[PDB]
Amino acid sequence: QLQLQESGPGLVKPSETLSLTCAVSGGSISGYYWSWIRQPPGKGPEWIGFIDGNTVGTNYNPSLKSRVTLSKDTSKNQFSLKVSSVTAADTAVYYCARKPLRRYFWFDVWGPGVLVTVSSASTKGPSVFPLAPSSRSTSESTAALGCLVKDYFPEPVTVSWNSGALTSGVHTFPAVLQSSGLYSLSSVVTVPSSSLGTQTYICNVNHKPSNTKVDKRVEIKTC
Amino acid sequence: QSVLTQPPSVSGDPGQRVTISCTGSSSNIGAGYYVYWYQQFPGTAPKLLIYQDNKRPSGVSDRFSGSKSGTSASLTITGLQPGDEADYYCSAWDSSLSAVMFGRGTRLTVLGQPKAAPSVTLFPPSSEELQANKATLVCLISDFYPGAVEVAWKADGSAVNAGVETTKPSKQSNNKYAASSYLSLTSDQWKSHKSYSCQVTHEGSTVEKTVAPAE
Repeated sequence: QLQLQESGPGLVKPSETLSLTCAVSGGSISGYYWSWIRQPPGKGPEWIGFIDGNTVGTNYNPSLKSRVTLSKDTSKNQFSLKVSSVTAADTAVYYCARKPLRRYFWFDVWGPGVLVTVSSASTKGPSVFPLAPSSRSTSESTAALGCLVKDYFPEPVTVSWNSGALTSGVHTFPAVLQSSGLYSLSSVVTVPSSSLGTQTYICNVNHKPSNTKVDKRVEIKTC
Repeated sequence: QSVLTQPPSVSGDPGQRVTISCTGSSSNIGAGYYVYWYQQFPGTAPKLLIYQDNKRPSGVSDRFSGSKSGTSASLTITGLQPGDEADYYCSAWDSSLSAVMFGRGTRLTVLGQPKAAPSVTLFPPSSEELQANKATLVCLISDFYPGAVEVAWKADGSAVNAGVETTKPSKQSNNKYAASSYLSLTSDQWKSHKSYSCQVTHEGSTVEKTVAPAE
């Protein structure tokens, strides 16, 4: 029932210091080794290092030894990674993982993984526009409600519907890279056509790098 | 020495046996450090499949087996299902570097996936994005197996050159592909023309959707 929750900025300017924190719930830091792994989008995993949960012992990747630092706060039951002199080669999805205390190196519990982007551009919150229900494309008496997420500089944007209550029929498409460097995506959801007027639909957009949280209701524009 | 080499991709028929190799050296697994096999789906953390070269955790199907010989390990999958399409990595300890190393990855693919025609949904702009001068046509394309797909936009009759941004096709959970094309337009451009069309071409077949600025 171990739960790892990752916190930290999504955007880091070059030559700055990236700082990530893995908070552990349902278990203590002691009794295990705690590791940081990173995966550049399109590549495989790379081991950054781990820290002992009981003692002060830490081990790092030799290729990253001079820039990375792992620490732990036992009072808050969490650990942390910091990477100095960050460049574009450090853009990746960062996971925290658990490893048994023994001298074996298998990772069985992983965190969600926070995307970290190293760019000189500024963060831009998303503009969210509802997409009125269209039934020409959908089949068997159902419509498709949409939400368009336009012009947000970092990549991770999460979209849910009805505060996570509506899950079936939801499809969030991969984002597009505008010529201005900003990202845009669309989240569509197929709903029963005979339920448009009686059921309210709200798309929840969360863009954590800009700390922006919008909730746009998709009301029927035409009929 | 001190590297884990994997094939970039392996292919096999459904229901048959396939093997993924992991080539080490004398420092990592000629050392006898265990080979570990992780499975990862798009947009998910790596899931641990094999440890100690043949051991499966609780909750891993018996169709995944591991073997180790000399400086080479192998992950064998029998009775290939479409759900086995993922990325497979091998990891091992290295005493020369004193570090955990991963392989660059193997992309597994089954060969028995039939062709699928794409479904297309065209959303016109709303007054919200119109008055904010963020008006854009949204063309969502989904559920087509052959990843290759070509997108064009038409202004009444005529190809639109500028304002179009088309994503690369991406695998969804059902192993089919999805993509989207956004056409950016100003309010004058939207109100001036009579209709805009998104045309999606896939394996010699065409699906065209059209919208009007009516009111």
